[PDB]
Amino acid sequence: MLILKGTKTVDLSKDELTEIIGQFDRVHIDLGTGDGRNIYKLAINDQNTFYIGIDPVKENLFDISKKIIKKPSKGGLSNVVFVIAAAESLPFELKNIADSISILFPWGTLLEYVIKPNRDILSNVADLAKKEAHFEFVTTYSDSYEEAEIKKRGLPLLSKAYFLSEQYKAELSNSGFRIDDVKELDNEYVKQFNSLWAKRLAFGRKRSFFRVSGHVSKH
Amino acid sequence: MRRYEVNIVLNPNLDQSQLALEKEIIQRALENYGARVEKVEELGLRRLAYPIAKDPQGYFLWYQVEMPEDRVNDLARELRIRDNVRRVMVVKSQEPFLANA
Amino acid sequence: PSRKAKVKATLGEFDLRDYRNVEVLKRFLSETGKILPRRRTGLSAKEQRILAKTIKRARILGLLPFTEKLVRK
Amino acid sequence: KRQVASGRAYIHASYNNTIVTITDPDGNPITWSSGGVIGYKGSRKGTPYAAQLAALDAAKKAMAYGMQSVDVIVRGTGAGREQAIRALQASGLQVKSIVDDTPVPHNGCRPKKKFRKAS
Amino acid sequence: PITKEEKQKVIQEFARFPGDTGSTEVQVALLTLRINRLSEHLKVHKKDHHSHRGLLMMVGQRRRLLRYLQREDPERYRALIEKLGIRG
RNA sequence: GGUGAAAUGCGCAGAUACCGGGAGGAACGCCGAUGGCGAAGGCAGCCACCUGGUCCACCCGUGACGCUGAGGCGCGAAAGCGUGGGGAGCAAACCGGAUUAGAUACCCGGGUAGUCCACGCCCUAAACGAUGCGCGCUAGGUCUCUGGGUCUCCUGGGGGCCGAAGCU
Ligand SMILES: Nc1ncnc2c1ncn2[C@@H]1O[C@H](C[C@@H](N)CC[C@H](N)C(=O)O)[C@@H](O)[C@H]1O
Ligand SMILES: [Mg+2]
Ligand SMILES: [Mg+2]
Ligand SMILES: [Mg+2]
Ligand SMILES: [Mg+2]
Ligand SMILES: [Mg+2]
Ligand SMILES: [Mg+2]
Ligand SMILES: [Mg+2]
Ligand SMILES: [Mg+2]
Ligand SMILES: [Mg+2]
Ligand SMILES: [Mg+2]
Ligand SMILES: [Mg+2]
Ligand SMILES: [Mg+2]
Ligand SMILES: [Mg+2]
Ligand SMILES: [Mg+2]
Ligand SMILES: [Mg+2]
Ligand SMILES: [Mg+2]
Ligand SMILES: [Mg+2]
Repeated sequence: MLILKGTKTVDLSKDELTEIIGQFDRVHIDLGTGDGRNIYKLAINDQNTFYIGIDPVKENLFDISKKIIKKPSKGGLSNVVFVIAAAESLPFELKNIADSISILFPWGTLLEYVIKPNRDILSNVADLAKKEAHFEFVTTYSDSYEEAEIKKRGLPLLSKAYFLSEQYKAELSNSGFRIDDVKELDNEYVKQFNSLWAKRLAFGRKRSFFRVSGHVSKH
Repeated sequence: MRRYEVNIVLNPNLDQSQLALEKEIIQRALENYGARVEKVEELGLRRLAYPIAKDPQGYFLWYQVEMPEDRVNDLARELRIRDNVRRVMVVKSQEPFLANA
Repeated sequence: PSRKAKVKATLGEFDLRDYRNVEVLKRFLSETGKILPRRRTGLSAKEQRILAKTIKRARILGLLPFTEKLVRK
Repeated sequence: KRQVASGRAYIHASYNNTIVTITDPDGNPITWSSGGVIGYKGSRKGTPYAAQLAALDAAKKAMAYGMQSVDVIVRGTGAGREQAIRALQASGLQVKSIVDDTPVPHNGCRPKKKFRKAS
Repeated sequence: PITKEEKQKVIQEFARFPGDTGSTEVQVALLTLRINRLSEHLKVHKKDHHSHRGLLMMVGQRRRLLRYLQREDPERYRALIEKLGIRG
């Protein structure tokens, strides 16, 4: 397992991890974390949860990685770690560990895995979580102008109606996610989200956003 | 050695004795540091421009000495130790720069 | 205008270096402990520069003021 | 209710308000007034008129303790400081002297931004 | 500081002949004297960089006069060094 | 108190204004300049010690010992970093008040790092005269700082202004 220390990458064992998380009541995993800001803001407001951010592209996390290692008085934190990985090869050490997990605005291969969905990969995503952990996914094309993309990776158009369908629900069920809720959100709402892209998308043109949430049932 | 000018302002409320005692320690101190007393003046009491140690007056002592510069700083540390001593200014003697003449 | 009288002219031959002549030094002070400008001290760049040190030395010793209150207003 | 007669009057002008404090021959206040003490609440508090009213209020009230003669001491500059020094002279009290004793550092504390941009 | 005494003592102690005030030997001597005092002052006051430049220069002007000595009289040179005790 | 007006804020556990006493930190009014010093960065309370550079007069001593200087070494505003100390005022971030269509700003009330000291590190800048160093030669005028002189001006070093020839 790879974690980020400043701008340098270092190895982290399961035993070390267990010792770290032993000091916390909860573990939250943000998958495809991007720039790290969800985890940073969330972390500054909840010192009782341990935050893990996973992204395959390490340079993106540098600003926040450098920040968290500063002294506490200058913004340093002791409840955040960044994991370097892709959905297709998640560290075994993170199996069955998370009390809650989010994927916000995925793109490329990760987006394809959430929306088709790819059963094996999402199953592996569910594997990071303990039985009945909470999850939320927030996605938005809304389509048309962004396509291009529909022509490329195929993809959903994708209405709340699509996320409500028996087929998507059943596929999710096969992967271990029980849809509890589906919401359509507007630009104004998304500004709550504190993240690269949530901000960029939000202040940009009108778009439909969808938030799908629920619990991990596979276990 | 270098020629200096010691200034000392002490409490204006000392009695004939108390005063002469402080001067004792001074003269005593001077030798202890090499102060070769070239001369002295004693304007004594004077109405200060502003109060010093709440007291609006002061007693003055002026000594022009000659001594090892390497100790002039100590000489004054010593001179300031006294409680009745409320000012001590040592100055390198200087040719009197005249003016309007 | 500042053409009342140069403090220098209105006075004798003094030792600008003497820091105890409260009598004369006091002459170069404003209606406050402030040191007068050459415009009024009639001294020169060099003379005036020596005065300052003297007037300051005299202040520490307590002979000359640092600042006085203004009357009238 | 002591009967002083001779005393001091401190006029503290400022660009936001004026406040006069009357005192005995050695500093302890007898009575005090300001732009707020009387009507005025915000901006009005500063204005020379207020300064005037406050000056008067200060004297009148001090007339009670039997004040008569006073030495005025002006501190600061501001919205009508002279009016205060006038309302006194007229108030009834014989003003023995007016004196500016506004404090000024010999450069000590960095002032707040609002008062910097200088040197 | 270096008294006139302290000074002339060195000047006469190095002069090539009665009244010699500016022989390379002398100059070098006087500079070696100033240097040492400065090098001294500076063993303490490691912060007084301003004075240190002054030293860089003294040392400079000296090593440059000496350079001139070899070139000319290689004997007086070895002579001056040994005496003053320069190098190290 | 504060503002365009305000509000937050502080105050009857008595604030503000006033007098006296004490503690602590930081800066050093007037003089002060159109001024001075330094290679630059930069440097202004006073005192002593230690110490660098620099000008002038006499022309007394050496006798080309000179100039520049890749690399090196050293110095190098602020912010920033490490350890420890200090912390009055100020104040990124931050917490509030107001203004606004919104105010992540300007204005107002708070406020942490920092700003201070030591030791070490960083090495940047509109680090500017936006003008590399040395030397010689080419009208003057005017003000100025500092030294010498036969001292209503001449002569040497420095700081400004105007301008010959010329340059652009
Ligand atoms: N196959 C993948 N597995 C894991 N993460 C991926 C994969 N593909 C893309 N990502 C990440 O998904 C993120 C999508 C970005 N828009 C950032 C999303 C981030 N969660 C945010 O809300 O700001 C990027 O940081 C990609 O690096
Ligand atoms: Mg009551
Ligand atoms: Mg007090
Ligand atoms: Mg304290
Ligand atoms: Mg220069
Ligand atoms: Mg500068
Ligand atoms: Mg000759
Ligand atoms: Mg010859
Ligand atoms: Mg060179
Ligand atoms: Mg600094
Ligand atoms: Mg520090
Ligand atoms: Mg500290
Ligand atoms: Mg503020
Ligand atoms: Mg340092
Ligand atoms: Mg630096
Ligand atoms: Mg002359
Ligand atoms: Mg010139
Ligand atoms: Mg022409």
